Amino acid sequence: GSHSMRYFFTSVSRPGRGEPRFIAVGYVDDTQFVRFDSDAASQRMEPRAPWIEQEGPEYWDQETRNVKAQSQTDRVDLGTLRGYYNQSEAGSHTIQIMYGCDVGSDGRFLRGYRQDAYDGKDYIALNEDLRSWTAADMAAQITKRKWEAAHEAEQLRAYLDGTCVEWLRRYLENGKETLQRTDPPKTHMTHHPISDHEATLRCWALGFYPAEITLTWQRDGEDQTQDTELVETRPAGDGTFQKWAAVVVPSGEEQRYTCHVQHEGLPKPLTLRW
Amino acid sequence: IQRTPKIQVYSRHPAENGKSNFLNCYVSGFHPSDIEVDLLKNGERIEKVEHSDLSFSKDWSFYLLYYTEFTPTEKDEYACRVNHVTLSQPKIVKWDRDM
Amino acid sequence: AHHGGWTTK
Repeated sequence: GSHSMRYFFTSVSRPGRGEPRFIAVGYVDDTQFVRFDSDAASQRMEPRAPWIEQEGPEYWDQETRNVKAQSQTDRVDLGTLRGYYNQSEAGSHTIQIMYGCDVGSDGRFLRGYRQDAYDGKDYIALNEDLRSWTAADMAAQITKRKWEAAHEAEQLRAYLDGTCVEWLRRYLENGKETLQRTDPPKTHMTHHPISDHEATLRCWALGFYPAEITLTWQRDGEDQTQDTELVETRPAGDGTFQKWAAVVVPSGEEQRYTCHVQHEGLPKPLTLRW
Repeated sequence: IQRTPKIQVYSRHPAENGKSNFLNCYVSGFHPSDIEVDLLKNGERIEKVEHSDLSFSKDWSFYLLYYTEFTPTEKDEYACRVNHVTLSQPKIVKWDRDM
Repeated sequence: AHHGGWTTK
């Protein structure tokens, strides 16, 4: 199947309490493999997956210096964007960055991306063609003109459709024993009366990987939609994920409801009935 | 600008009294990132509690996993206490093994 | 490996 490598950056200013908090995390698919925390003691990029530990001393020196330089860049941008949006020095603000690349099962490049945010809202993003930018407002347009004149897109593209793909292929090979796995969800249903006349039917999906999954309820073929409680997909803590969906049904009519499970690790979508 | 965290309290494996397990508290969908999360046993804070590194979803909202190893007994009560700028008082979500 | 290129905003 397809795979992705993604890096996530968060810088949160804290005026009067020192330098901004900086946290960087790298992922291959849904598996974290590196991290950096400005408040941690090591002040180094640290391994978080077994297959990345074999990288040599130069790798960890290079990743530590480059991730520190990204934090210093966010430090300047936090004050610059503070002036763009006419905000005071007293408040805490956040810059978030995500970029990465996707490859196919044969390793071919599929797409690259980079998106930046300010205070949890879109700021600037690279377009699909990896040649132009889309600013979210007139303030971010100032950054766009600055990045256009500096030809930042051409530099970033050479990473996103080149260097990013090169490292993702190597990581997928080095961690083939754990990154090429697909665990199908274990499915079951539970029944919880809420009164003498109604009961909750909860449809469970446990121990699946990757996190992408679909749970839907259905009543006599007619889809249920807004009468369903759907919780966010959650990590089990061991590398797998969990999710459930519930619906309140009248007592005695449980046979009219069906749960439908969709996951790439399943040959055919499952249909459960109490 | 600010979004309140969604809190889920659950165990890694199906609960069974007497057997060691892992107690999870998953907070997601919140902004800003500053948050205080504690795991409670009979109302008292648990000391040895780890958490994942801060990351965010496509809508830029943050998510965190707090976890510790525990042995669930039918007498002990477990919960997750979350404080956030969007909350007027810390939210306590009890652990229900049916959820 | 992540990208080692930056331009301030």
